[PDB]
Amino acid sequence: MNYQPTPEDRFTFGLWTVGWQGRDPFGDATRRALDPVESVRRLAELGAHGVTFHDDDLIPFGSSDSEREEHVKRFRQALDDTGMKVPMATTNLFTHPVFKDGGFTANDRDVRRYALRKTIRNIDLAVELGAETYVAWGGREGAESGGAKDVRDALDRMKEAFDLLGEYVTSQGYDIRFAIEPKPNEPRGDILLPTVGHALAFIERLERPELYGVNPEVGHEQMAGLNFPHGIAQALWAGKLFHIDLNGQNGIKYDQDLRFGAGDLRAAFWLVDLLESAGYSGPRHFDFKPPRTEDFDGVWASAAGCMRNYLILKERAAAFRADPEVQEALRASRLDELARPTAADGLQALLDDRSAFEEFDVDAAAARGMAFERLDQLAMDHLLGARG
Amino acid sequence: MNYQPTPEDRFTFGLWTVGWQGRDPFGDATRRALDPVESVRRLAELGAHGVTFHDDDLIPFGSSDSEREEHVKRFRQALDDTGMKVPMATTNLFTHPVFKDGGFTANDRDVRRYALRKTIRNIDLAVELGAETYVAWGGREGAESGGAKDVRDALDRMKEAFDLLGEYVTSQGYDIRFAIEPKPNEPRGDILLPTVGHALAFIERLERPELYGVNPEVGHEQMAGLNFPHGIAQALWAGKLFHIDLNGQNGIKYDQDLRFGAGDLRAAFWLVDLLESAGYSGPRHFDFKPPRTEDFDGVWASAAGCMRNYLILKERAAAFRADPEVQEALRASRLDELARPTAADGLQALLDDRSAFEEFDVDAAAARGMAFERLDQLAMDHLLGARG
Amino acid sequence: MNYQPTPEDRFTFGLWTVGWQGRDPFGDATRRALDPVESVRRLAELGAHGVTFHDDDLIPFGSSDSEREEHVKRFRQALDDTGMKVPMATTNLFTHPVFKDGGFTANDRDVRRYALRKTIRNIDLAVELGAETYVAWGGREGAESGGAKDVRDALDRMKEAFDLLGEYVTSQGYDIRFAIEPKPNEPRGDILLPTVGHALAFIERLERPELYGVNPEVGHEQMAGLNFPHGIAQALWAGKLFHIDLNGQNGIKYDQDLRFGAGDLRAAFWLVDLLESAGYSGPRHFDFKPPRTEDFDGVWASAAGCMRNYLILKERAAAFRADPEVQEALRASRLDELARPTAADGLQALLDDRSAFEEFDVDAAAARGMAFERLDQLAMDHLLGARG
Amino acid sequence: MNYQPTPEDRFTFGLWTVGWQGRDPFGDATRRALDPVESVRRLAELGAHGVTFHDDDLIPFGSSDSEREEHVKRFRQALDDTGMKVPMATTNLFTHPVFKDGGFTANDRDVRRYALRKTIRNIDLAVELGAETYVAWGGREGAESGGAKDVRDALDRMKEAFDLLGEYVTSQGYDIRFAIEPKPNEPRGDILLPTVGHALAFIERLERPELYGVNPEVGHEQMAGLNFPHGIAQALWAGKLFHIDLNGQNGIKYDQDLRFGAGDLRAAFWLVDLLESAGYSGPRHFDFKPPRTEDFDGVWASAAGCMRNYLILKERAAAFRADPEVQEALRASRLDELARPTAADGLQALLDDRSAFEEFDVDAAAARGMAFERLDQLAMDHLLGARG
Ligand SMILES: OC[C@@H](O)[C@@H](O)[C@H](O)[C@@H](O)CO
Ligand SMILES: OC[C@@H](O)[C@@H](O)[C@H](O)[C@@H](O)CO
Ligand SMILES: OC[C@@H](O)[C@@H](O)[C@H](O)[C@@H](O)CO
Ligand SMILES: OC[C@@H](O)[C@@H](O)[C@H](O)[C@@H](O)CO
Ligand code: NI
Ligand code: NI
Ligand code: NI
Ligand code: NI
Ligand code: NI
Ligand code: NI
Ligand code: NI
Ligand code: NI
Ligand code: NI
Ligand code: NI
Ligand code: NI
Ligand code: NI
Repeated sequence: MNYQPTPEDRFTFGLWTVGWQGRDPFGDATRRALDPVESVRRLAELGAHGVTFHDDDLIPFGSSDSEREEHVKRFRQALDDTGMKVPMATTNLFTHPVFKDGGFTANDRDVRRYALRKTIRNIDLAVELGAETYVAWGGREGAESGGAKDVRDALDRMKEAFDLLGEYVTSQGYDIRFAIEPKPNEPRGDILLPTVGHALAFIERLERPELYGVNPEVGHEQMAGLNFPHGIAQALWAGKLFHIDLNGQNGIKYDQDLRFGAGDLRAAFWLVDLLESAGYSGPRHFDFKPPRTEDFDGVWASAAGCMRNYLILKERAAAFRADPEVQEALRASRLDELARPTAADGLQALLDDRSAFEEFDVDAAAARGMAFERLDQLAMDHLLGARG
Repeated sequence: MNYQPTPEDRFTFGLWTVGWQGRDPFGDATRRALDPVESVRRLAELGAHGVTFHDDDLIPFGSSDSEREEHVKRFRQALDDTGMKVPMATTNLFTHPVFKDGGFTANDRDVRRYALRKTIRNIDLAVELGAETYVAWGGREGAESGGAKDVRDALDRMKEAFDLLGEYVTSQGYDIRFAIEPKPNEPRGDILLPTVGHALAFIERLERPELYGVNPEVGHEQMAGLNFPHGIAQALWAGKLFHIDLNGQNGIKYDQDLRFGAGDLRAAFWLVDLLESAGYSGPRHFDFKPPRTEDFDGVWASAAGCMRNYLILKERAAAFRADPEVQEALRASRLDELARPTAADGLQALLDDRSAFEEFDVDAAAARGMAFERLDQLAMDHLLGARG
Repeated sequence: MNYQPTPEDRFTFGLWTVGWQGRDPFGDATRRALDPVESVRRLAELGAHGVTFHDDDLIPFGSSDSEREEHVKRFRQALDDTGMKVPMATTNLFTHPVFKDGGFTANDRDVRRYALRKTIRNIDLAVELGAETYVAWGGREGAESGGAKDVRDALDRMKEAFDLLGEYVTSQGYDIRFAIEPKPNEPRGDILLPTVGHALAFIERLERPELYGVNPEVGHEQMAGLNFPHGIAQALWAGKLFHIDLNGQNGIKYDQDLRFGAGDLRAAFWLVDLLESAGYSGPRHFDFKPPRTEDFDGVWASAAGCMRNYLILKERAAAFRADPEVQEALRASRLDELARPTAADGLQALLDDRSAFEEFDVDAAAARGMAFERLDQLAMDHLLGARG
Repeated sequence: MNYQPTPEDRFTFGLWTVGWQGRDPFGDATRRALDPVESVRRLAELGAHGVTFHDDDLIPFGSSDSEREEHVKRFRQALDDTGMKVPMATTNLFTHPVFKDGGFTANDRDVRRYALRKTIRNIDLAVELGAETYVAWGGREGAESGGAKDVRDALDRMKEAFDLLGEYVTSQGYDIRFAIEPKPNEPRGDILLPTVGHALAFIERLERPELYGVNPEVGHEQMAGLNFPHGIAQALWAGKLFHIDLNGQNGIKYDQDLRFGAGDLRAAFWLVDLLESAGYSGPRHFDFKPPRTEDFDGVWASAAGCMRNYLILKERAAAFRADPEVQEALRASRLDELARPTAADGLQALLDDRSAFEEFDVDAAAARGMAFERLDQLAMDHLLGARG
């Protein structure tokens, strides 16, 4: 009846999303560049809550300290005129040829130091604009060949970089946290910290782990054929879901960055169900690319579609959970038992419990059906709005 | 000239590998069952160091405490007669219908308790036989549909199970460590802790993390299209590579379990180079399946091939690293710089270093070629034994 | 409001689908065997139109000519009592160990001859029961290693087999056509004629091409990451879609055989839209497996779900095409122009047409947006029943 | 001992390969543009036989008929000075924004006509330069969404385009054949005629099928997880392998275009074995991209590596086939029987042959091992130069 977004929904977009000119590895741009100020105004009209940026999206690379000031001021004025917020910022450590072998893990030491300085500079700006999260996507960290990169040394350099950024943030007294964005490949043959799991594990080896979280992207985990909602559940379980990138992907292939809802629709439904059920309160950020076949009217239609699909799925997931028939099916499938401790009675009690082994009727238990197909069809009926 | 394995190479095989009867989802067995005693004798003849087992491989499910004693005694006699060792053992929590929805994370609480008791029983046996590592492969932990499993609750149950096993081991004063074996899918649609990264991250949330490591399998990470050597490098970096399963896999599809060397040959080369360079001293365990097209002579030929390929790759990786031309190429590609700290001088020094940003010549640095293709061709020449 | 199937919908199921006992490569069966007579009765109750079978599903392998007669008679009586039809039949050339290296392309000549005799025998039975289509799924035709199979010779043997079957059918004056079912892998490492394209190309080299078509399966093309609806469109374009296997698959991994609607939901929508738009009049056959987690109530629920999902998607696809707003969007995206000939005026006229090259305004044409995102969102809104 | 290529080896390179500037979807170019004349000279020095080009690689888009003449003349002079040949040419129907929705299958009719005129113009030039094959890679033919393209209409337009090109070639009396290059995806979400199979099937529906063949690329079939050598075997079987694109790819992900030999090494070995065994006499064309990490010395090293790897594999494949031990193993695995007709005796004789069914000992046949693992290890030993 009404799927109109309002800033309360916390939907955000990166400047580079709706601003993508359409240049791909086999073709030239199909759209002219958008001035960040226009993007803010257009996104505000659509019901967006805010925007995000890479340093290089806002301030052209090589800009003087004076041109830099002018670009920030214009942007700040657009934010003030629209009420749009800037909850997240990041660094571009992948476009310029100097980062061809990476930023934080480039083999060249001078490049690694430059990467850190470029990042620190943008952290100051991020804080100025009010960002609460600083994302790091090591797109160029990795290799196409085995001897080019000693991964153990690379991880030492990656840890060193993140520890220094942590030391900087704490010495300046900033209220900002970091979020690592994993991706398995593209543009490098293999990228370091390829999935949410690898990123979470790496974080536990940092000096101040409390300052780091993860920024998973639906399409990235799907490029490894992984179950996105499951990955998000593990991140939440560890208390590390600081931010999230929403989009669509059609299986294992190049990173498509389709609008949210496109790609794996059922996974989108399960993702929304999880985010809403867990009470995730961070931004619902869309990192997508309106296909190069579109003109500007098509880009705004695509962006609007991102928000619309999230809202439709939110309604359907809510109806699913509130349905008494579904609550009954969840009990029939023993989801209630899954939430109860296996042995709150303790180890010794379990060892002495003859009902757990000596007298356990394995055949009777094995004959119990899980009733998962009925439950899944109810989920399907809810998603399609076909409940009879 | 000589690629003959000896027990010093630490090559091991699971009883279920060479003993696989050939039953697959579309066909009946093509080979008769092997008596574990024959397998030990045959493997000892081939130069193997030891064997591994699931409880159910050694003692048929449902066996009485007396039949259990006889099976262990026969096995023990074969080990004594051959000098074969048993460095690792594991539990079968996947074959019996009772584990259709998992063991440690089954929705049914009584099944979870049974899973733990079955495991504890085999841990005692493992220690008796001298195993240093106890592997856990949660093959049935997961789902085919989204509502069937609440992943956060499932992870709570998985943690609970592993913590209890840790409490047991420490209360008995055993000298045994655990290793979690990840797998992304099959037999479940999606399996919990799908990759080495997810497993490493989970371990950091256990009560006694020092007791747990990972047991990665080449084919499993490859089923997610991940770079196995990179994953192993991260495990070593974290000091968690307790054991390893070697085999072959041809890309993203069902788990093939080809003999080691088959599948991705170059990845096999890089894996061996890494294991030997890092000084991994654990067993080189083969978890493979001789294809159902083979008779018994073909199974022993396949097992022998596993060891032969490891030894050939070991020689080639050693020649590669010792080659002065390669050492020169490694420096040309700046691998030496990758190993040097980015900023041992500290944060403040980096911030004040004008050569790192203000006066950094980005164009000059960007113009430096990495020389990675030459290095990779030298690696190729070494692998193929074609160095001119 | 009403998604109840009736025999008019032409929904069919293989005996081996609802009859799958749940045995997978890592576990024993979780359900007892179903008597084909019970399956027919249960499927008739659900609204099914008919069933299909492999010879070995109906007559246990090794059965005497007398036991064979009894099995057929019982089955025939169930068909008569329910009004169920048998539109398709096939041969099991994959379960028995003798077919470990294939049937029609086994390296052993005696096995190939046996494969043909086994097939011919079942063709006679198929005709007797009224089947119009005879499917061939060469599940064991292929290899795990490169030297094991010379593919050119294998294709010669595959052609030889199919030509002989064609000669048999025509000499007996039967009214039956063949349909080749492609699959890229599993149970073999690589299967011959891996996709719909390969199968269509092979057919054009047979002696009587008019007798052969294809029987694509949604999950099989998806195991190669291919777009199923596109593949079906090519089959229809060539006039070769004789039959179709419907199910669900979650990307590139083992063949899941989920119920139809599960897996890639959007692809299911586009498939139904295409089948209904093209006027496909053959059976809507479900080749799926109710997950081993289910008891018998779960299998019937899963089968019912197959039909329900098809009917829901059919309604949504129909609403999409009938929507004036959609018809308007289709014109805005120039689908009408795609259907008009590029050069009905002829080659010479095109060469002399200056508006086609010399005076063609490429920049103006390039600036036209395709309006594909708006069209796709309308499709999404229709699928979810969210049209405002 | 000597892997130096000479023009007799027929190795060719596209101008766009060694000339790739390194621009990818996330970064700017890392190398300056190469003048085609320099590329010809450098490639001739390396032992190459010839080069190939897209119209737009040789003549900048938008060039006047006079600038066009100058570019061709300079190129012609470089060919004369080096003795380099031009065996293949193709059209660029993917870079310019006008082709954003395709060339031959664009929804806009005026674009389709323009695509044909652009192609015809380059065919004339190709003939002038002596090309025997004209390749067509429909990189933009396809879609990202289901409603954007009616595939049946698209195939009608694709057929119409190719038929017109055939009519043109025959009316001009040219001695040139066409080769369709399939690719499953990238840059479009899904590309029409996604694999070698689909392309072969489509060709059989053209007016003059004898004029069309296929130009498969190793990395493209691998992006669908298909077995390249198997696909090539089917193309040869149909007498349609007119040309071939050689490169390397690491599984299912974006198109990497690694140098030949890199990626799947074993598949490269089996490919060379097949091409040399079948007597393929066309060019060995490399369609690869030297990684953006390299400077110009790295690009020439990468190109040289393509040829070197082919020559090493050629030697190893030859040694494998000539090895008496291997010839013996091939007979043990019954490859000789695979080449013998299944029933040269005819249908009736087969039906009356009791040894084929009634008296066939299935158990005895089933017990015969295929000896495939031994054969494969011999292949492995040969590839690695480790034959004892
Ligand atoms: O694949 C590109 C990646 O998703 C990128 O867009 C990051 O999200 C961004 O650079 C960090 O915010
Ligand atoms: O895919 C099967 C898995 O690899 C299994 O064989 C484990 O390795 C074993 O159960 C634990 O040791
Ligand atoms: O992957 C199994 C395949 O789908 C099989 O079930 C065929 O459809 C059947 O044997 C022919 O009808
Ligand atoms: O993926 C790009 C494709 O391989 C292209 O390079 C073609 O080969 C060429 O355009 C035709 O010759
Ligand atoms: Ni992304
Ligand atoms: Ni992405
Ligand atoms: Ni992102
Ligand atoms: Ni395994
Ligand atoms: Ni495995
Ligand atoms: Ni394993
Ligand atoms: Ni199937
Ligand atoms: Ni299937
Ligand atoms: Ni099927
Ligand atoms: Ni290509
Ligand atoms: Ni390519
Ligand atoms: Ni190509």
